[PDB]
Amino acid sequence: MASRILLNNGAKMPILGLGTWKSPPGQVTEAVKVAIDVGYRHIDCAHVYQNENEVGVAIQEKLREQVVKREELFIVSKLWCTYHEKGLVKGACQKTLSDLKLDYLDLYLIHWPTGFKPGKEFFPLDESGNVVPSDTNILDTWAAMEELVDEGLVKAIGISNFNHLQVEMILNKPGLKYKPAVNQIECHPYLTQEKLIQYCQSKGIVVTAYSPLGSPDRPWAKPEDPSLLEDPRIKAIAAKHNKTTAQVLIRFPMQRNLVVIPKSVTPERIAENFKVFDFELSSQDMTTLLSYNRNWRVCGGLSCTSHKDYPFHEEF
Ligand SMILES: NC(=O)c1ccc[n+]([C@@H]2O[C@H](COP(=O)([O-])OP(=O)(O)OC[C@H]3O[C@@H](n4cnc5c(N)ncnc54)[C@H](OP(=O)(O)O)[C@@H]3O)[C@@H](O)[C@H]2O)c1
Ligand SMILES: O=C(O)COc1cc(F)ccc1C(=O)NCc1cccc(C(=O)O)c1
Repeated sequence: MASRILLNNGAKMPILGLGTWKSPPGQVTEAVKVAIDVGYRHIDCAHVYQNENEVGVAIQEKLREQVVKREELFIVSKLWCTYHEKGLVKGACQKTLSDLKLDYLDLYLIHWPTGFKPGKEFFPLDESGNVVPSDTNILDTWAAMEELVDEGLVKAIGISNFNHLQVEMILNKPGLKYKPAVNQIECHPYLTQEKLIQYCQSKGIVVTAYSPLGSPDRPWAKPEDPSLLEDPRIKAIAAKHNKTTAQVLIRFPMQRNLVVIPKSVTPERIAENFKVFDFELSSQDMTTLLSYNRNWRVCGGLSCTSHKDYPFHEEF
């Protein structure tokens, strides 16, 4: 299978990337160095993850060592919710660029459709515990993202955790200058996303699947939650193909024309997770994996359910 997918800005994006949410700052530099050494060319980042400086150390070393050229890397970051105001977007992007040791991003995403009050706190709260929203809507934030393209800071812009009506709002924006290149959403066999994926693909928007392994290290995991990596039905498909369960979970979105961004800081797993271009799931395997959908979300945003732009009230 081909290693890159063509975006609607004319650039090619590697279909496998390394995730970095929860990667400890003291381990992520080595993780990214290992990833680049074993073939990864796409790193998924975000300011809210609090480790972009350390990710950047790895990128810069591998560029200095000439393991890769900058044009061969595809670096993604995301605008956090407290920076949706038009006057804050450029500085937020520039802080990410500074931290990552880059003079452009390949892709910059609106991390969530919900804007929050600016300030030091990433989740500003009222005295009763509700997140304090911003009054800047998604269309004005989108225009600010378009400016970043026109200033050379980013090669592509996109969105993340946008439902289909929110994607449609961007596509129908008066005076839209650049369509979103990507919508990055949670997707795995327990949250298969058929409706939202087909909508985005039908509009030429590439979908990136996050938490493809079910995020076993998510900080809010409960024992009662379903576990993809331990699901005997998925293990059986992996055994049949002589691959690991993680390798099946990574190959699955690839065969749906998605980009996928598994996270690891474990060198052996970083290498394992990349060895997914040497086998094929059958159509029956794919339909079987799709059948496991239960609309289960790692990232449910349960604390933002009253925000006017909360994405997960709508069916898709
Ligand atoms: N846009 C958004 O709102 C958003 C939200 C969530 C995630 N994301 C992005 O998507 C990335 C991936 O999602 P995620 O971090 O939630 O979780 P994930 O990639 O589904 O799972 C990561 C977990 O799986 C473990 N793991 C990795 N490879 C493994 C393997 N081969 N065998 C067994 N365990 C393995 C990792 O352990 P070790 O690290 O200890 O090896 C870690 O605990 C994030 O890091 C972030 O970049 C974006
Ligand atoms: O967001 C990610 O990439 C991974 O999760 C996180 C990572 C962090 F470093 C810090 C917080 C989160 C988090 O709570 N996300 C969920 C979230 C965030 C903002 C709004 C909504 C909403 O439902 O509107 C939902």
